[PDB]
Amino acid sequence: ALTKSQTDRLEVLLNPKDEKPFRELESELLSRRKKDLQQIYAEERENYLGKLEREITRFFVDRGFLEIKSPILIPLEYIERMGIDLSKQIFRVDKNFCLRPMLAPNLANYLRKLDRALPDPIKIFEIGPCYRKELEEFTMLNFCQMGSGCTRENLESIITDFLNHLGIDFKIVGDSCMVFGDTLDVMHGDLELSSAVVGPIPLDREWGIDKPWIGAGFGLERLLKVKHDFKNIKRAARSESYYNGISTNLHHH
Amino acid sequence: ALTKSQTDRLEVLLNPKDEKPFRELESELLSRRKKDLQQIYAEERENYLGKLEREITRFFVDRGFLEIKSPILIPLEYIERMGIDLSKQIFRVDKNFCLRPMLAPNLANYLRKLDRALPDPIKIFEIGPCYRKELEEFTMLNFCQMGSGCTRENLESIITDFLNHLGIDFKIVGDSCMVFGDTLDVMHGDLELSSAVVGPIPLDREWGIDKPWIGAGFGLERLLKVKHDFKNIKRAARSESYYNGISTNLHHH
Repeated sequence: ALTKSQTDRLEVLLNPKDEKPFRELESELLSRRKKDLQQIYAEERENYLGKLEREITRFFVDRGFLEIKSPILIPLEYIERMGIDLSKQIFRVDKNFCLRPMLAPNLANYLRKLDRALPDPIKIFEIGPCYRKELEEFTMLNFCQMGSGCTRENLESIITDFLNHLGIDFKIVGDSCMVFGDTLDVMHGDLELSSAVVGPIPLDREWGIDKPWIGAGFGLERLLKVKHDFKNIKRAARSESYYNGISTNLHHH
Repeated sequence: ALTKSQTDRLEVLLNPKDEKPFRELESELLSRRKKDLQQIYAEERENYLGKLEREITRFFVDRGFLEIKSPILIPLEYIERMGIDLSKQIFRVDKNFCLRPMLAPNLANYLRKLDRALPDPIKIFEIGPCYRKELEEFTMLNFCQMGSGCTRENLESIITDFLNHLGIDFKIVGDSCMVFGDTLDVMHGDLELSSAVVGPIPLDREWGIDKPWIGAGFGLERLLKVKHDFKNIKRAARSESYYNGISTNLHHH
């Protein structure tokens, strides 16, 4: 009979592929996880979240999408202009700023600005940290297209080519967003990988957008969770407690 | 005779390699910058800051350093334990957190934890956003080694191989840090690219470190500034105003 604390400790040390006294169970698992880190150190040394970003960056750059790197610390006023009055989830910084809860506002600004320079259609994407209070720190991909070719079919076609590239099975279900309105949810079982939008929407006017557009947002930690069969998404996050899904706390309980 | 506002506007549109009425000067420059973006869109589509991260990641992974991705939002208490009582530069979040002003605390924790698993020497690095109030948002590389081989010579040898790889000329000058104590400053002219430290230091005890160590921190925006000959480092930052050093405001003044 294991205590709750003993069971939690073993669960942290347990890996999806893994298949008696507590101390002996812990020692066995600690041995396996140390060896796992040893092999990563000897043979690959890349972080899953960083590696996935790099693989996704390649996919969209190859497909003709411009790689964007925009501020993570953004004006609070951007949130207001997204119609977010959900406000409790916003991490406030200084007085007039916040940690971005989504990539959409910065990308809206880039779409409007790049429309003065780039031919039709304009295709851009960004990968990076986003924040939502009470995962609080996670990594989003947003891609979007503006101009011609901005149809439901094309949006679904891009999403399909992308998840086929990652080798992730999915389905699409109609849903809504209190920000974007009607959406397409990309589902893996009951886990939402993505929300996608077929523009235009009334919100566009507040951002100087006057062309049709399509876009989709993906959580990278959720993609890792599906790909590596993590039970707990915290295994896929920026962390001091997990590295590539392996516990970094290899002390004894 | 150009007004101050007219001169600022042209400076924003001017590129390092570039070499009469304002409106005609502005039109010429707007034409050149649009063409620049057009070529980037047609031919490479990678963001300089993202591309540099990827090139540096490859360098250190190839050299045997473990790639780390740790939280950007960190406990305020970490700052206190770094001896930072400079406190005005800290962006506070929620009540007990802040945006990390440096990568050192998270990497200290990783060094201590990984020492239970990895053979000697332990070599790790991280690239990512850091924050300092009043650039406020910038990108740092930190690499460090712990165990054997943690000598001044080796640290300087790594720094040299790294900047030779990037093709950046430099010199090293003795300096100090109110956090780390005596340091080695990596200088490009009067521009500090990096501060490096030959451990151990008394601060180590507060982080559970008991082995010799060496480390160095580099600002990626400063590396881009040198590499691309930017006069203004804001051209190298996460921004809505510049993309790969090119102004995104291609409206008319």
